Amino acid sequence: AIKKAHIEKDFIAFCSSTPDNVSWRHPTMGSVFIGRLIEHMQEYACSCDVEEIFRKVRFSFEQPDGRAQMPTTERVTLTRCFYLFPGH
Amino acid sequence: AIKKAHIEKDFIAFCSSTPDNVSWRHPTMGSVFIGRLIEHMQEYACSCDVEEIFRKVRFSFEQPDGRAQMPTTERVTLTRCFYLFPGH
Amino acid sequence: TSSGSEGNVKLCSLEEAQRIWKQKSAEIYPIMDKSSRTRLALIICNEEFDSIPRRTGAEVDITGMTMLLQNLGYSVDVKKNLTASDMTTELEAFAHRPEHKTSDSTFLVFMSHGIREGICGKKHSEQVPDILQLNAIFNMLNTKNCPSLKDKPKVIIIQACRGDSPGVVWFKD
Amino acid sequence: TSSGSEGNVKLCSLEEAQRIWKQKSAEIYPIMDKSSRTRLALIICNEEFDSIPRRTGAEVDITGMTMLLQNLGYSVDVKKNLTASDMTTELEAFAHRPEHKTSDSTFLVFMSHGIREGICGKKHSEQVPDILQLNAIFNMLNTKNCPSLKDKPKVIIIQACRGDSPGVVWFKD
Ligand SMILES: *CC(=O)[C@H](CC(=O)O)NC(=O)[C@H](CCCCNC(=O)c1ccc(Nc2cnc3ccccc3n2)cc1)c1cccs1
Ligand SMILES: *CC(=O)[C@H](CC(=O)O)NC(=O)[C@H](CCCCNC(=O)c1ccc(Nc2cnc3ccccc3n2)cc1)c1cccs1
Repeated sequence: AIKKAHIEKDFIAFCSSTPDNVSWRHPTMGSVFIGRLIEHMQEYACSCDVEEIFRKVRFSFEQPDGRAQMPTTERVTLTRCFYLFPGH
Repeated sequence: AIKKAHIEKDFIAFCSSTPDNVSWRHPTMGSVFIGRLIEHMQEYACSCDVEEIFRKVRFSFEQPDGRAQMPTTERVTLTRCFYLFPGH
Repeated sequence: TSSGSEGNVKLCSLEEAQRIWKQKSAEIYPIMDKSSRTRLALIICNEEFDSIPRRTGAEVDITGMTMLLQNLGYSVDVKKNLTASDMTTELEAFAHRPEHKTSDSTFLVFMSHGIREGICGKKHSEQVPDILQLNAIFNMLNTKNCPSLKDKPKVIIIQACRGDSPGVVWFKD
Repeated sequence: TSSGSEGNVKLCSLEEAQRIWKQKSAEIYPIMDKSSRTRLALIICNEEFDSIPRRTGAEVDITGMTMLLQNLGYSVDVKKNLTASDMTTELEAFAHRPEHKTSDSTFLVFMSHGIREGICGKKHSEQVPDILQLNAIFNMLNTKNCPSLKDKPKVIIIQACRGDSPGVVWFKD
């Protein structure tokens, strides 16, 4: 038999800035959002779900410098916590 | 002196369905998303941050019936956990 | 008991409040003292429309949400049957409220008919669209247009369709 | 050690993995067995453009993200300097990959110039826009267009501007 499923579910998007706003990149160091995301994933994938990690990345941008940007979590339909369980 | 602040920060939006899609309402029982949100807030405000509560509401819609809808968390710039601390 | 100000909302005990304050570090939004804080919330609900069907049952949602936000410690403004222009004017007025200065957070609740582009005002029709975009709600409440809520959680809840589609696809088990 | 497959990514111990599986109930996404699962990830990065400045430093991002997703157990496809049409075609091809059936999740990474409307393809200019919308990425990966990833977390990461504004406002302390 056939069954109904939600057309859109279990998504999470993470953008480098808020709408209307710029995102920064260094010619040799790369994109700050990308570098920050990797560092947080390396540190927190073992203990935090991806949504919590994304919030932590956001928090690291909280104090604005000369290159302020605020990464934004978008269109979330995760019904559960997504743990990476690195090593497993 | 003057200081820079992020133009957009500490927001969370919670919509009743995914983009393109309908949201349901009963003539005497009200809107299912609204009713479900209240019930979860009443139950989980004491222990969970609002983002966790919104995920729980989403989870309650996971199994699709004849009136399937998937509430969506949108444009999140919460840098911290938002606990309501009801009673305080 | 449900006789108190928090009604049916389960209470957070002093032990639970300290447990949360310990499990997470400086990663929780600060809460203002209960005796002095002036929390505000706004509900806009459209039920009666010029050209689209009546939203029967909206009263249950208004009651439910109003009581809930009051239980959580917010003073609730309820506005009904507004055009998108009226909604904008009410949102701007809300952003200008002095109580936000002595508040730690806010809730915004929108309940209406909706399309892909946004939320329907009372005068909405296909011929003459009366729509408030979600983008506009954010803009009106951001740091530029609402400096009093800087660093403070702003929770937006929208009950509305976002299109005509049923939101489902078939699969065989 | 960083000599292993997980590199610089801190490992989750058996005790920690059971603690997480205990602290939260049936509210975690199921992980497939490591020996049989075929995790896939896609990185699209535009660095060389026809009309807009070169994205110097993109190689650092490509390297960083590729190694990270591999560390997390994903097979990483890297595609470079594509038009929006090419991105669409690559996304559709990715959605059709048989490995998703024996995968538990996916990561999609987009890195390019961007405007308010979306992500810039290699041929983008103001005269002739070459834009991929975020909405389109979701549509291409949803249950209708990618049934193999039904019930499975799909993580989309976008490094791009979303407009010209600095994202700041002034306040006096
Ligand atoms: C599309 C819209 O913009 C609008 C959104 C809104 O008004 O909030 N939706 C509609 O106008 C419209 C919804 C009316 C559909 C009729 N209702 C039902 O068929 C129906 C049947 C059964 C139930 N049952 C139920 C069970 N538990 C509940 C718990 C709490 C609250 C309510 C509960 N209801 C509900 C509704 C639509 C237009 C197209 C599709 S939906
Ligand atoms: C607007 C865009 O679409 C585009 C997005 C993209 O290419 O990813 N951005 C730009 O084209 C452009 C960014 C280039 C700005 C020049 N860079 C800097 O001024 C600059 C200066 C100093 C640093 N420092 C720094 C410190 N720590 C880092 C850690 C990790 C990675 C990088 C780090 N960089 C960085 C950059 C823009 C156009 C308008 C505004 S931004």
